[PDB]
Amino acid sequence: IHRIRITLTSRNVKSLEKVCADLIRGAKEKNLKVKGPVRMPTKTLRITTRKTPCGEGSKTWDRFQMRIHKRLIDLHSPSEIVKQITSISIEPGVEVEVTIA
Amino acid sequence: QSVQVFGRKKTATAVAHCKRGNGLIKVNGRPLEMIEPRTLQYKLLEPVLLLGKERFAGVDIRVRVKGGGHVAQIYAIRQSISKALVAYYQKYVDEASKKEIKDILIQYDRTLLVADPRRCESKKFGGPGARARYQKSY
Amino acid sequence: PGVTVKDVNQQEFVRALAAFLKKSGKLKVPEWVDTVKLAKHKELAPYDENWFYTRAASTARHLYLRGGAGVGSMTKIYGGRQRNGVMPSHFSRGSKSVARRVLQALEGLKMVEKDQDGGRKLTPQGQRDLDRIAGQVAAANKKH
Amino acid sequence: DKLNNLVLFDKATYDKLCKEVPNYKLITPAVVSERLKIRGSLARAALQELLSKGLIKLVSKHRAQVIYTRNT
Amino acid sequence: QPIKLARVTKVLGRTGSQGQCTQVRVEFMDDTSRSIIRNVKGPVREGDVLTLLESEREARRL
Amino acid sequence: DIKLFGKWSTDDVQINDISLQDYIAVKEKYAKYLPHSAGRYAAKRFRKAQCPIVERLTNSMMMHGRNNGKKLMTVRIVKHAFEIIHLLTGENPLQVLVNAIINSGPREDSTRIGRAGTVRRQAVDVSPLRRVNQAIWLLCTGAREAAFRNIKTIAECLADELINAAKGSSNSYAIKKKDELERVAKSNR
Amino acid sequence: LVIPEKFQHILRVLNTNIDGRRKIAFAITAIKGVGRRYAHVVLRKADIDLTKRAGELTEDEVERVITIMQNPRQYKIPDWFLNRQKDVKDGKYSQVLANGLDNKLREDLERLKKIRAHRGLRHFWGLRVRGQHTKTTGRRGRT
RNA sequence: ACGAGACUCUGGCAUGCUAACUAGUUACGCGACCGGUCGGCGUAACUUCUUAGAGGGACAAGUGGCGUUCAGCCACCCGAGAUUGAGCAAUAACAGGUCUGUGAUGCCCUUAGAUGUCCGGGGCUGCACGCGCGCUACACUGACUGGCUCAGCGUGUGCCUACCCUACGCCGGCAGGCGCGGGUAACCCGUUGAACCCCAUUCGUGAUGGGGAUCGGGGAUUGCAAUUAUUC
Repeated sequence: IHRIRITLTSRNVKSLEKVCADLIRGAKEKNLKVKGPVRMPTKTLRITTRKTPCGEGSKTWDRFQMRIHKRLIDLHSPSEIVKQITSISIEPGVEVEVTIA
Repeated sequence: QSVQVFGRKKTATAVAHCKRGNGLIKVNGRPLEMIEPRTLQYKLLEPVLLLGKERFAGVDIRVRVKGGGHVAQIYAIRQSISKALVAYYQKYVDEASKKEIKDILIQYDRTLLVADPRRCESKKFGGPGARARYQKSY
Repeated sequence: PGVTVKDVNQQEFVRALAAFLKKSGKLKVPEWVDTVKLAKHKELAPYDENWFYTRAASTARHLYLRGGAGVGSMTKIYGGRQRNGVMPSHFSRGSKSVARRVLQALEGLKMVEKDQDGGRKLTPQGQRDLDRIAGQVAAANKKH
Repeated sequence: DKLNNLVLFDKATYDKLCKEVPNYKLITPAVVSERLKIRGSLARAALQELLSKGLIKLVSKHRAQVIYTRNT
Repeated sequence: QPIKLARVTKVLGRTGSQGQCTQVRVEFMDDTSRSIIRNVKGPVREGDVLTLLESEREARRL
Repeated sequence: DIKLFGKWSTDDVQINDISLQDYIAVKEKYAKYLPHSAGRYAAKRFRKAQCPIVERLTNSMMMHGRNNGKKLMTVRIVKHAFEIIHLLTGENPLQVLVNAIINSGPREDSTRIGRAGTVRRQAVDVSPLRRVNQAIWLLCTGAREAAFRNIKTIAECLADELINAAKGSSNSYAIKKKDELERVAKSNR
Repeated sequence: LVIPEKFQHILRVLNTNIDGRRKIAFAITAIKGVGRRYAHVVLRKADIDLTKRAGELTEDEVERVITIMQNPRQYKIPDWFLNRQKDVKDGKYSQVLANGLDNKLREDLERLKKIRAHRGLRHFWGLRVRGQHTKTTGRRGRT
C-alpha cells in the first residue's frame, strides 16, 4: 500500500498550520489525492510547582501548562514524492513521524 | 431526517432524531416512561402534555444521549425533544399554533429551548475548593 | 411490532430472567459458596440465600448489552464504597472469584459462548431465551 | 444505653393491634408504633404479613415511607 | 392592636450598624394621603404591601 | 393542566393577604409539575420570589452537610408528606401550605439600630421575602429536630409541624418561634 | 418449627447469664466468636426461615447452633473463619469458650521480655499495637 | 506616561465555513413481531452528534425610572451570553524564610583527624496534657442484602529505568504464575459499562447492624533487609 501518513506534532498552532498549508499545497502542486489535516486532541500537560524554594509564606504555586498540537496528513502517494515536497525548510519545533503501511 | 440542533445541559447532550413514524418517543433503547433515576419521568412528560399529547400524529422521535450525570442528561433530553418539535413544526406546518405553543411553554419555563450556559468552574489552589479557603491559624 | 428487549422495567426484567433460571434448574453451585469473604466493600453476609442466581441473571443481562466483554468488568460493577472507618471511603473492587464462578456456571450452557478475541458473547439460543423472558414481563401488564 | 423492648409473642400483636389499626385512618409503621405502643420493626413485619393477607390498599413503598390506606 | 396596610413608595436609604435595615417611605392604602418612615428589615421591593401592627412608628431619623 | 406532581390541584389556592401573591406564589406560571428545576433564581435579586415555593421547600428541608447534593431525595421526600397531607387533613396540601406561610410569616423583629450606641435593640418590620425565609427556616429546624434521633420518620414530623403551624396553633415550634419574635419585638420597642 | 412461645433470656455457655432480647441472626452474637457474618452465614445455610424473632427461638434451633459452633466442619468451614486458627503454645485449632483457658493464651508479656522482644514489652505497658506514633498529640487517658 | 484597563486562553450560540479511515446517528435481509428494535451491529457513509481551525457574535447596543441630567446606577424585552475564572500586576522596600535547593558564595572548626562519601547492619520510627490545617461519626433526609446503571482533566513498556497501563484459559475469596498480545498512543484497555444517588434485606433508639476505634493467627506481589501484623 502507498498511503503515507505524516504524524506531525508541534507546540505552536500557527507554525503547525503553516507547515500543514505548505505541505498540502506541495501535494496540491502535484497530482496527489489527499485527505484534509486530521487534528488529534492536543495534549495539555500540567505541572503545578511550589514557588518558594524553601517552604515559607502563603501556599503559592505556578501552573506550567504544555500544549502539544498534533495533525496527521495521510496522502495516497509513494513516500518519495512526499520527501521531495519535504525539503522546504520545515519550521523548527515541528517534528514529523513517518508511517508507511 | 436530521433536523437536530443540539439541546444541552451541563456537559451532557442529547440528539433528537425525528421522522414520520408511530408517535412513540424512544431514549436509547428505552421508553421515556422508564429512566434510571425513576424520578424525573414527569420532567420528561412535561413538554408533551403541556403543549398537548394530541400533537404527535405519527412522528417517531429517537433521542440518543451522551454525557455525565443522569439529571444532567434530563433538561437536555426534553430540550432535544422540544427542539425536534420546533424543527418539525417550522419545516412545513404553520406558525400561529407554533407561536401559541411556544408562548405557552415559554411562560411555563425557559429551559425547554435555550440552553443553560452554566458550567463547573476550576478550583483555585491554596484552598479546599474554588472559593473556599483553609482555616486561619491563630 | 412484537416485544423489544428493553421496553419493560429492567428490575423486574432481571427478576424474570432469574425466575427463568430457577425454573430451569440447570445451573451448578460449587462447595465454596458460603465459606468465602465474597466481597470487599460489603460489610455483611448475604441474607437472601439466592445471590448466585441473581448474579447469573445480572451477568447474562449485561452480556446481552455488552459485546466482547468478559471477566473482570462485572466485578467493577459489583464493587463499591469501601469504608475503612477513620480513613475516607474509596471505591473498591467487588469479588472477582464470585463473578468468575458464576460465569463458569453459566459457561457452556448455550447462554454464554467464548469469542475469539477475548471476553465472551451470547449464543442465539441465549438471546432467544432472554427475549422470551422480556416478552413474558411485557405481556404480564405492558402488552395488555 | 439500655436496649429493652417487647420481643414476646402475646396478646399485643393480634389483639388491640389488628383491632385498632384497621379502625384508624392513617396507618404507618411509625404511626402504628406510636399510637399502639408497639415496636416499629414488628409493626413493619406485621404490616407486611397482613398485606400478604390482603387487607389494605398500598399507594407506594419505601424504606421509611410505605403508604397504606384502608381498603376493606 | 389594630392592623392597617402600608406599601412602599420611596426607598430612602439603608440604615443599621452593619446595613441591617432599610429606611423606607410607606403610604397607607386605606388613606392614600400619609407618608411615614420605617426601618423595614429584609429585601424590600418598591411597591410591596405588608400587614403591620404599627401605624405611627418612627426610628432614628437623619 | 398544571397540577402538582400530577395529583395535587393548583387551581384552588387563596393567599388572602390582599397583595402578597407576588412574594408567595404556587399558582404562578413558574409553578411546574415538579419542584425540581435546578438552581437558577439565587443568582439575581427579587428573582428568588419567582421561584415556585415547592422548590424553596424541597431545598429548605435540604441542608446540614449530610443532605447537600441529594436533591432527588428531597423531591421524593416532598412527594412523601404531600400525599400524606392529602389524607391527614383531607384537603389540598397547597391550602395548608399557604395558611402556614401566611401565619408563621413574621412581621415584627428586633435588631440593633444606631450609629453610636450598642445598649439595646429597636423594632423593625421584616419584609415578606425575609419573613418567608425565616419562617421556612424555623419549620425546617423543627422538622429536623422533631425526627432527630427519634423513632418518628420524615414526612410525619414535618407533617405534624406543618399542620399545627398552618391552623395558627401555638403548639407548633415554628409558631412558638413566631410568638417569641413578636414578644421580643414588644420588649425592645 | 414455628411456635409463638419460646422466648427465654439465657443461653447456656458455662451456666452464666447473657442477654436474650436481640432478634435472630443477632441473638447469637452473645458468643465471643459467633456473630457478625459468622452467625449470619450459619443461619443463612441452616435451611430455616430467617424472619423468625426472639420469641420463636426454639430449643432445636439452639441445639443445632451449639453443635455447629462446636466444630466448624458441619458445612466444611475452615478454622481461620473462627477467631482462633492453630493456637499458640499448643497444637490445637479451635477457639475455647468460657474464661480462664482462651484468655490464658492471650497473656503474652513475659516470655517475649525474656528474649527482650519489642512486642512483649509493648503489650507489657499497654501501648499501641497498630503502631500509632506518639509525639505529643493525643486526647485519651488522663485529660 | 507606568499600573488599572486594555491583552491572552478561554466557560458559554457556530444550526454558516475549510473536515477525519485514532469521531460519529438513519436507504435491503445477519439470532426475533401483523411495519417497530441491538456498543458482536445490515449492504451502504455526512459533518447535525465528540476533537481542533478561520471568521462572526455582546456594545450598557435597545426601552423605562433616577442622576450636578453628565459620568454613571437600578428595572425590562430580545439574545447562548447584559459581572465566566485565572496567569501576567507599578514606583520603591524589607535587616520576613531559604547558606539543610543549588558545580552561585565571606577570616573560625575543616590543614586529609574528610558529620553521608566504595561497603552501609539503629536515628525527626520516643509518653502525662493546652482550642496547630484536617479525618470518619454521633444517626431513620440514614450505614445498611442488591436491583438498575451516567462521568471529566488526565497518567501510561524506559539514558547505570526490573518497575507502565493492562483485553482471556486454568487456578486461587485476599495479592498473583504462563501464554496468545493491545498501547506510543482518540488506534490498547475506554463506551474511564465504573464510582455519589435511583432506596425490594434483618434495621426502631441501641453498645447489635450509626461509632473496625482499641485482640492472635494465615495466603503472600512489586521489596536481599516490613523488627512499631509499617503498606495487598
